[PDB]
Amino acid sequence: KPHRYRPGTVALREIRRYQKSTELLIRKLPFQRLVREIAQDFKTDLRFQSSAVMALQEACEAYLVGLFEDTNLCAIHAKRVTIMPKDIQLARRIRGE
Amino acid sequence: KPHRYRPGTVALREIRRYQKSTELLIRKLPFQRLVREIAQDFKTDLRFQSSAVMALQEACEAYLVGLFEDTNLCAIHAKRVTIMPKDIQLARRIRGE
Amino acid sequence: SGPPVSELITKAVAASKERSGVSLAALKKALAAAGYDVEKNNSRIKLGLKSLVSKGTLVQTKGTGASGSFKLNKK
Amino acid sequence: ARAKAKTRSSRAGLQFPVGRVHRLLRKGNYSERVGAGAPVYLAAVLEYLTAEILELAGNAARDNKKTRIIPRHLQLAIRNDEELNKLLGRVTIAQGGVLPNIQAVLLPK
Amino acid sequence: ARAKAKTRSSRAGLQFPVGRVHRLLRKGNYSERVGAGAPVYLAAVLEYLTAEILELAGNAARDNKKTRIIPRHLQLAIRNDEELNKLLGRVTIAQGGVLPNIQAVLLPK
Amino acid sequence: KVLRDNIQGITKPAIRRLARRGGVKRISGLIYEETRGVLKVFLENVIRDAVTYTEHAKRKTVTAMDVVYALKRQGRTLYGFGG
Amino acid sequence: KVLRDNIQGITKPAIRRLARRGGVKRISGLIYEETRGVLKVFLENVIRDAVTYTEHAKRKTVTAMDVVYALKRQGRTLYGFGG
Amino acid sequence: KRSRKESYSIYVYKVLKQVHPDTGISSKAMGIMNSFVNDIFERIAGEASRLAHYNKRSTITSREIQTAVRLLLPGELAKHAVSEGTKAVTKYTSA
Amino acid sequence: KRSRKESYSIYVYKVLKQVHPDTGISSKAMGIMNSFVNDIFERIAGEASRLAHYNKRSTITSREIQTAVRLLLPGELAKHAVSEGTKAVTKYTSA
Amino acid sequence: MDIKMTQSPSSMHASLGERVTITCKASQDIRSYLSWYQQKPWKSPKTLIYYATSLADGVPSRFSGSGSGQDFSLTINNLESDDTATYYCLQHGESPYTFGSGTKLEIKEVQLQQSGPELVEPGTSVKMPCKASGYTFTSYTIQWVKQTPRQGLEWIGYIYPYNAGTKYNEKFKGKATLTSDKSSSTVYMELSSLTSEDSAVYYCARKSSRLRSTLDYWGQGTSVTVS
Amino acid sequence: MDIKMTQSPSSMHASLGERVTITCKASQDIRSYLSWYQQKPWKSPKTLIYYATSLADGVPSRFSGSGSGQDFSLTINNLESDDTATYYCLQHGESPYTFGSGTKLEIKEVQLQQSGPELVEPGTSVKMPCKASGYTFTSYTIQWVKQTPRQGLEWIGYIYPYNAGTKYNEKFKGKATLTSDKSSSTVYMELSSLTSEDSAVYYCARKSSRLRSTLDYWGQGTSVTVS
DNA sequence: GGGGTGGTCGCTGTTCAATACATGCACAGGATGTATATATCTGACACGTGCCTGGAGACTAGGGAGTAATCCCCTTGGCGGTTAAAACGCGGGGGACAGCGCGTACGTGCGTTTAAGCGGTGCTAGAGCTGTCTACGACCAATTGAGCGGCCTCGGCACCGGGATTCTCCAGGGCGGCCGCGTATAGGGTCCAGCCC
DNA sequence: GGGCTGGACCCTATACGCGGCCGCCCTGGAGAATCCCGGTGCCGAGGCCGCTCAATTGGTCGTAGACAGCTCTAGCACCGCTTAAACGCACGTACGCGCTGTCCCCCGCGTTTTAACCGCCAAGGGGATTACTCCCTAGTCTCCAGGCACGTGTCAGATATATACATCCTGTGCATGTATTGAACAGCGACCACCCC
Repeated sequence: KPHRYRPGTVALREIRRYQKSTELLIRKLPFQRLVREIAQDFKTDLRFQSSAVMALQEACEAYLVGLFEDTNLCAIHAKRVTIMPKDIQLARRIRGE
Repeated sequence: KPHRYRPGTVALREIRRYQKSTELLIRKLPFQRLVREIAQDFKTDLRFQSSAVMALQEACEAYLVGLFEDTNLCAIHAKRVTIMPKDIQLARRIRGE
Repeated sequence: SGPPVSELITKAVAASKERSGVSLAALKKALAAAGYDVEKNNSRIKLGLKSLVSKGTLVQTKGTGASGSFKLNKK
Repeated sequence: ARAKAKTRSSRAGLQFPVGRVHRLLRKGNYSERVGAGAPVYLAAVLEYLTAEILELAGNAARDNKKTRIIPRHLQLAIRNDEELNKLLGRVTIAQGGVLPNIQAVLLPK
Repeated sequence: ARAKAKTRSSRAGLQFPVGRVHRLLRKGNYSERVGAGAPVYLAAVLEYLTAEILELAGNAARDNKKTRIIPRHLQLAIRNDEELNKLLGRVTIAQGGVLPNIQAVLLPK
Repeated sequence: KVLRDNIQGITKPAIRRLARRGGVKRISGLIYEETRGVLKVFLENVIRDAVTYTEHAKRKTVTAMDVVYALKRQGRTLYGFGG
Repeated sequence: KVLRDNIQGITKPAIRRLARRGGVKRISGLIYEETRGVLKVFLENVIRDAVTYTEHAKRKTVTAMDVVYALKRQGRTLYGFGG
Repeated sequence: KRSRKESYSIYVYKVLKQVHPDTGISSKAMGIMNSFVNDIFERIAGEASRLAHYNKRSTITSREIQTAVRLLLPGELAKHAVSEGTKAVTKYTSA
Repeated sequence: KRSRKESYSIYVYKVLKQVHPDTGISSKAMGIMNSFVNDIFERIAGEASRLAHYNKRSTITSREIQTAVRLLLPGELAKHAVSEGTKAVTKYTSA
Repeated sequence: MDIKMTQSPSSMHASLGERVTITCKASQDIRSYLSWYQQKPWKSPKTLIYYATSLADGVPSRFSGSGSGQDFSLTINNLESDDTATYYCLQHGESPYTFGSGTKLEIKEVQLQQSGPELVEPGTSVKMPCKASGYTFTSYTIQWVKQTPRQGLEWIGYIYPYNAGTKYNEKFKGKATLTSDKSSSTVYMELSSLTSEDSAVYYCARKSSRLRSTLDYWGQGTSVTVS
Repeated sequence: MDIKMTQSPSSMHASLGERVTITCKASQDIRSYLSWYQQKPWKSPKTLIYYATSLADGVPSRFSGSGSGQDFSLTINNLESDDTATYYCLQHGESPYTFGSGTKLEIKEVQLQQSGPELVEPGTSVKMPCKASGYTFTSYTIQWVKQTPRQGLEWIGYIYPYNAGTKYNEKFKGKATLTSDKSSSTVYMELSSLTSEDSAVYYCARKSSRLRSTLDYWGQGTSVTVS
């Protein structure tokens, strides 16, 4: 019979993995396309420095990581372990966003 | 038997009353005494303007009211109606305090 | 050693016979007071209650499975 | 000998003081030089925001059947509005109170 | 016959540039005048803070058996100290990552 | 002259009124001491900043402007006190 | 030339990795759409200010300094891209 | 003998009599409105100063004020404040 | 060549060589340290400017810098920064 | 007590290139809170002028607004074949908003997705959805306007989704009810006790909470017919 | 490889008013992280100098320190009655902190609450609490020091209440275990497998996370005695 | 000698004990993933060099701030009645919370598809740097009217007492479902009549 | 002639329906609270008045930046290829959540304590204002050395592969509590023998 880890073991090992490392988790080129779409919704024919897109990606990933930390705390406060949109909304509303 | 409202009716009436009113809720003289007590630890021989103590009192009451609003949100998130110290701690930590 | 848990369960349910039968928590309290290690035998008690339900010796008032309250059979 | 003085607020059509705003900009350590149109623009923006808030506060006062705007009316006007509340999100108004708001789960039934 | 030119950093015993700090204060539009001791005090404070962070980051790098400080080591140094974390609470360190931290309720029994 | 134990001057009914204005319906008995601690921390921070401003001004009287500056620098701008 | 649906490029595994770095063990299925919305709002807010700085500078290229100023204004100071 | 203290009270009162002729204002509300005007002045001036520093410009102009308004005021507030400022500057230039 | 772009890199490296003689630093870490120095400089200078404005003083002095440091830096960090600044100022005054 | 709008020229005939002036009078002082709209036949009205002088976004400088107080005017300088439409003034300085009677001229991305036409019988009720996209939903009010072929445009009421605050014309209290859903960015209007008189086209319109802002973007209009 | 700290004068007799110096030689370069402590008999040590030159808060200007690198000195100018005590240098430039042998000189608010004496038989375990008050608990590490008349003072380890971080002297790994309680602002030290060698007075000491900061305030000490 | 009763033996039924089965807990072994170790090789850090521009040195000029005097405001302090609020206690309702049970949503794994990343090349849009010249802003002196402090006065509103309406809680009357007993029914036992052995 | 069986009848057993009782909902009544309205006084808004100082008019000097021209960097496009990541599907477990029951913790409402509030007076500390005056700092010209850009080389480490340990999951073996079946003992029935009339 093939080996199979019980649910949550691979999740915890992924948590330990990604909390140890520092690289960006979102794909560079799709994030760049998203940035360019949003920008052309404000001013057409904009150009972007590579370092400008890199700074945007760093800021976005840091913001999302902190928001997921707050969401996890809210979920644990509800005595759950699964994060839910209601937890995200609570975290954002308490943050004043 | 004498009249007796059921639990929560007078609580709701008080909520409506104090959300309608605007006066300060903490007693003036003991709040002033507490302010002077705390200040004594930083610098001796201090005097306080009446308006300075009043500004401190408005700021403290506003801060407490906002913290209680966030605490109520956390309590409702946990499907409770009673606010708890863990609710206050969650609200404060998510605020980044 | 003592008797099987079924005997103690029947004794506990017959101990007071409230208008609605004894609840799972109350019968566990009764077993503990009479003297039983409820802590390591919760599965034994639950399976015993399920057995007594299946034999028809006990009837279940509100809940399902081990939940709810249990009172003695019609006779 | 000299032309009769005509104020810069009057030339701009503004109530707020263009000259005072210009002097505050010069003495505020904001830049080495201040353009002529900068205090005019800033006074116009300040007058617009003041007029907007006073208009909403006067409406709130009228709804309360009160003739004089009070801090409660200012708080109501600011907090009942998306954009003004966003602008003044971190501001506390003395004697302003709070908006009436009870969570639905706390209500009976 | 001018005497050999010293530097204000050397006079103060500092490594950070007192002259550059004074120039930045003068051109930063912070005040009309700048005192002689102000750039010295500010350079001393900046040097102290830099030394503290670099010390902690170098200790972290040594603990990771690295001879070169990296943004991960700066992040670890900053976040593992309560006062530095309070000072830089709203600051994002690029390529810094996060502290390893798992909530106790999530760990297996 | 010496004031020693004045945090208890923030009475339980006062905390209940603050919660009621905050929209709180039901209040655990442990809320009051936690609230007093939080209030004490907030007051300590604000008063420490205000006293720093007062000392810089070489004054012995803490002023409403000192309090307003402390509140602003802590990100809690207060209108209505000479700001 | 145009771009219409690129938020879907923030894939479910990418959001999962972000949550794992955030310490999240178990993720509901609606987190992905919710996070895409939140990220889009954040990006819109930052990019609007960056483009405003670019337009003031009369530049047609958005620069890393423009992004840094936008973030610093929004209270999210970013170290490592200045200069 | 007292020392003259400047306040925006008379200008706030003029604007109030424009928007609601029959409405008055209390001293506390006037103090709050003065605090508001000072706060917004400080925000716009500081943002314009930073813009000028970023662009190596030594002069704060109405263009810097316009950009600062766009940065600070959200959406329709920014749009209408820009319209009012542009109208005022255009009138002043010809008057 | 290009226009000179001044940075704190050499001073940060000298401080590093004082505190940990044998370790080096990467370019990204040096950039982060430059950002840190600029941010703290801006904070302290802005707070000192505010203090001088509040006190109707035209000169920013070491007293203003000290008060700004006490306001901004927490606790023991502030105390040690004040000690360093005072020692430097006294040494500079004593030539 | 509702302010009456009086458009003196009911119908105007003009050739190309020449100039047309339309004027409006107010019963009470509306204090410059007047707007002008252009409505093509069977099309939603588009805004032209707001704050009685400002051109709406994307509107050419051919249209000019003038006046304040009680007397206002609209001017078109270089007529085109497209200018054949009906023009309405709208005042929003007092709680009951009022549209003008209308003036017919004859010459020789914010999205408000409104539902399709509905057939209904008296006594029953209809619930009219408004799906809004392309902007921050909570920052703008949704205004509802009823257009009969006999009474012209009438303002029903608005909902402000940020706090769900609502205001209704006294003519439509009880008859109309407004609700909002933030998660779907949708506003619903429910008509109760339908009557053949209620046979009209209902338009949803976005309007900012700013007092000088006007009803700027309009839905395509849902006609409701009662037998 | 531990940095041994060598105090040259092991005892000194001096008259009143005259100057006294105490010399300290470090085994390895500690880079100016040296402190000086005064301990009157049966009382906890009080800090005098930190960062090898800086007076501790409340210390009179009579005391002074100098030196850097490896060689340090302490100086007392106006000898007064209370100056008779034992003086210990403490280096904290490297992870195992080391105290000096101690110079016995004989001549002609932050509160740390610590438990009372303990009598315990060998092999059993003991838990000494540390209730801290008067300051923000999480900002400062709590350091534990063992004092024996035969071996002097030894640094055991520290707890950082901010993140529960720990560091221990290798001599005390397993023997000592440190825990904290943010709610009660209390730190506990656990000793396992007690031995007659463990009969000593244990001091809890407060130290900021700043590297130049030294052990500033000390607990009264728990006198653990093993039968 | 016959009949009845009691005793003994055999068979059946019941109870007890033994055995086998279902349930759960603990330990061991295998799989695997992270970790630990060199080897390698690419490039990023670090050091040398030269040039130039910005910081240091010396002087002028004046004004910002420190320091002293004086006034009077506004902060502190003690005092004594008046309630309003705080405090204490008690009965009880409802809400927190613990235990359980079920369904399905999410985690893990695997095969297929997709597109990201790299690297390499070509092109041009625009960043950015320099030089001119000038429109506009800083700075100073004379003028005056707008704004600030003072005084007053009077009308909006806070307070209050008396009805009004609405809301909130409990009690009384109409209604539904379940259980015990009563009524009707069916099955089994019984007694007489007929048939077979 | 007798016993067995079938038919008719009576006695007992069983199944379903109805009235009484427990639980539930709807409507009315009482009282408390929140409002609302008219009267009343009182103090803060807001209006007038005079002075003064800062805003305006006017003029001079210069320089910040608008603009135009040129360079050359890097951002954008494109294309092929490799392969890792995303996706879609299967399947199973554990987690969310809904339900039930218990207990005790706040809530509401009295009575008692207290200390806050407010009006009052009295004292003096220090804030604020003004004046003098001198120490420090801005502005400026000259000179050289510290720092920045260019260039170059080489060692720390990123990447790769091979092995090691720690952890994770599950299979199996043992323990134990329970259920079933078989055997043993005892009780009852039947048959034979003995005693009594």
